Amino acid sequence: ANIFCTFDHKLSIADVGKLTKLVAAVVPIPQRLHLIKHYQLGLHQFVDHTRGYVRLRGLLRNMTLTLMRRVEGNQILLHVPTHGLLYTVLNTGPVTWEKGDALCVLPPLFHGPLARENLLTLGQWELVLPWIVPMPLALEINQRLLIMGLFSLDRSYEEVKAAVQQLQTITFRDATFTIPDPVIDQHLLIDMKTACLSMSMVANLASELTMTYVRKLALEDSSMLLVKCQELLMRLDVSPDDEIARLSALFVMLRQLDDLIREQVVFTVCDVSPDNKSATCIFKG
Amino acid sequence: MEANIFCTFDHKLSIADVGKLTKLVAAVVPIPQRLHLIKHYQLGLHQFVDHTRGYVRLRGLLRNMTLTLMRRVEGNQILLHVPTHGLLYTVLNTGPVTWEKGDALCVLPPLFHGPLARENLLTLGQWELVLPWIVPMPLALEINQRLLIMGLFSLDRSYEEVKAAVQQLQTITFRDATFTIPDPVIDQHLLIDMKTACLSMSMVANLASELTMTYVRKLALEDSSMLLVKCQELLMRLPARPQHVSPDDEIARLSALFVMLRQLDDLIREQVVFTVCDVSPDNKSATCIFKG
Amino acid sequence: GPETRPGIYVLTSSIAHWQTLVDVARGKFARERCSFVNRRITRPRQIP
Amino acid sequence: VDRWIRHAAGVERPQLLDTETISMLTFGSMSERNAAATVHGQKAACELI
Amino acid sequence: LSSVLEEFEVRCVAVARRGYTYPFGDRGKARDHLAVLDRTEFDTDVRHDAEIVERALVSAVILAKMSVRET
Amino acid sequence: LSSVLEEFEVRCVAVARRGYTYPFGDRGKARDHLAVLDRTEFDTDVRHDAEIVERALVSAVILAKMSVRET
Amino acid sequence: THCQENSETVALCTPRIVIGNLPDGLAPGPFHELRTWEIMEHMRLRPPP
Repeated sequence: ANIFCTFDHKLSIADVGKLTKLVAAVVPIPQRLHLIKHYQLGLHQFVDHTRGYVRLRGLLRNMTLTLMRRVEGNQILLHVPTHGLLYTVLNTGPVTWEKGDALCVLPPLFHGPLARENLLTLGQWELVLPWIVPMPLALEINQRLLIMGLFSLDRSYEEVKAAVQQLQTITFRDATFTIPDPVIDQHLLIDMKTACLSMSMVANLASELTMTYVRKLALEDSSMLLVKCQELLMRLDVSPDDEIARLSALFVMLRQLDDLIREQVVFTVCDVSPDNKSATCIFKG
Repeated sequence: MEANIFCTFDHKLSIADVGKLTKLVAAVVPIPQRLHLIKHYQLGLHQFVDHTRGYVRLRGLLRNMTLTLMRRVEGNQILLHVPTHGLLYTVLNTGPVTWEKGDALCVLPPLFHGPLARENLLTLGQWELVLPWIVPMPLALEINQRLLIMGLFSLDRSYEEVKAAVQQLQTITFRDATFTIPDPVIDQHLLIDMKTACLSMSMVANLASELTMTYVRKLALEDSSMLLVKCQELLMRLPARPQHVSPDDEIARLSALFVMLRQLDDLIREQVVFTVCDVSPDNKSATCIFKG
Repeated sequence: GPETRPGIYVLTSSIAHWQTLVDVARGKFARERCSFVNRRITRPRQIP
Repeated sequence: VDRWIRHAAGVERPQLLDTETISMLTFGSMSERNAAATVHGQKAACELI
Repeated sequence: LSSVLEEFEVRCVAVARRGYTYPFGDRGKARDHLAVLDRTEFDTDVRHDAEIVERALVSAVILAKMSVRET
Repeated sequence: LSSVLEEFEVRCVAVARRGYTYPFGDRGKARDHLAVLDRTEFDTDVRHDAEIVERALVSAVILAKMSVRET
Repeated sequence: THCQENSETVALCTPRIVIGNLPDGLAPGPFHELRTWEIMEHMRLRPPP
């Protein structure tokens, strides 16, 4: 089993000399196929000048990852890893690695070239390789971005602008990052506008409805660990069809946000090549 | 561990009795024991048959059963194969639901479609072969949302009020297909799920940031949209907003809340088993990366 | 106590379903599930 | 009155058991604690009006 | 007792909502009295009023000493 | 300073809560004056109070023009 | 329309009320007389002698 690509565009030797440096890469493929166009390669087919982040990962979640192997005349010899076997995956480069790190895929967010970014353009077309990042950096950058979708609604406060100035600088082993602002041109992204409502809606409905369901379980007794919780539910203080539809309006907002939460690992770091030019990893997913 | 399972029959096969099983080749078959030579009495979900007529209890007892793909009808034996983690094998459709490329699949207990094809496809002196459905993930979890909203809805209502929402709740619709769902109503397992559910709803209500819970009201005057008009009706019961708080606290106030967002949604969540790739044109067979 | 002293539990079990393994964990760690509420009753600062 | 019944019968509830222990009852599980010394072997009885 | 007690639960709610805001040396000296502070009700008989308001004196009055660390 | 310092912030909060309710042609320029409208507070210093007030006058007076849409 | 307050060119929206609000070239008057003949026909009514 090997997956092939074809370049209908002519390949200048200067571009294939950068392409040979990609002995391996975590190239997404939307649909597994015996043969596929280069237009299907990368996240560039999903590129949007509007939605930005979140939609890039909600479409990336279904992508079939595949490593690069070898290159021939106007064609790529991609090879799909088997689960559990070791593979010499290339890094996307933002973060230096050390032994034992977890890894997971994230949408690209360039801040100039990354440590491993030889640009390759074939007439308007461009290849945006997905991030391979340690898991704690992914959960933290997701928290910073959802927090950016909260505070961006009211930019004007100097304490808030200093707040965004403080949270913008994530750090790691000799890292010096600066978080991109999703909310370009003042107006909120539609993805930030939806992801924030996905949590804030439950933040209101759970606060209003939590009493009625703990109520019937309060008179019942067992370990009675639940009965005490309502005393702190009271600290921050009637229709039938409204009670019906409202719960259906609850989980529909809760559920798509779970993709923003859970993030299955795809690789794990072991031995590290010098200057982090490559790293062996155990494929997963 | 074992790479394969075998079985033994009592009542003898005929032409149709072996042909219906050859029709089921390369299809999901749960087992509960994983012995090298399981008896047919232990085969299938029929061993969990319940005169009380439950459903969620069949699902929780189904949660621990091992899945094993069918293959090769040598005759007078099932010859099951044990799936390997991380690879792929072809899988026939069983549940009356259309499939699409790349969707997640999960195991769910069967329920009658309505017209009821009632094709047992196998029977003996009483024993039958009830194969659990393989269904797309959003359909697999939305029925859990129906059973859970059915549990919270049951409290403190008249029987006409108890069944008023049920006319919409038990008649789920998906991809033109429609399904009526018999329900346990109260089977303890729904209640213990309700206890961790409301316990999650309490902390999700309580871990929310003072600005995060207010964010809809901060957006309410900011914008005007019909989804926000639908947003607006739920929150209100019958304009000012505040802003404070140091920036650092949000990295904590949000972080632990993510665990509750899992713990609340975990009960409607189900473990994935299949990921379709090469859909068959005839809408029958479907190879799937990853297994149980 | 004010100074947490976390426990460590290696354990073997025939269970292979995480959705049920958390359920059997629900009623066994009743003091611990009570403890997660027991920090909110005293110290809103520092997230449990 | 139910507490007076459990007391007069001598069979006090073990804190209604664990909730998961109740969850295993639908599949069937032992409820009796094993007796200590048992020189006489397995016991059995039944009752009818 | 109508108009008088109607504001009694209101002031008791004010003692509670103000009371959660203030940290103490430990909640174990307060959590029981704080629980009785919000579990207060009013039995239908007037004779049970002696059991009502006096329990609030067992609770909220000590909380004022806990604000001052009185012995 | 009693009633003057007291009711000034109350009317200022009333102009704010009434002010967010009305949509404008852009949230850009208005949001800064809406921020200064809430951030104002009475410092203990006496001579700074005019800057506490006149800076709020830079806000709501422009908002009064935005109530009529002027220049 | 772009109604002009002082130093302004503010947008304005005035909903149509009558069906005859539509400009000619969208609802020309011969079309109104023709629809009026349809009303005199379908509604069963005649002028007095």
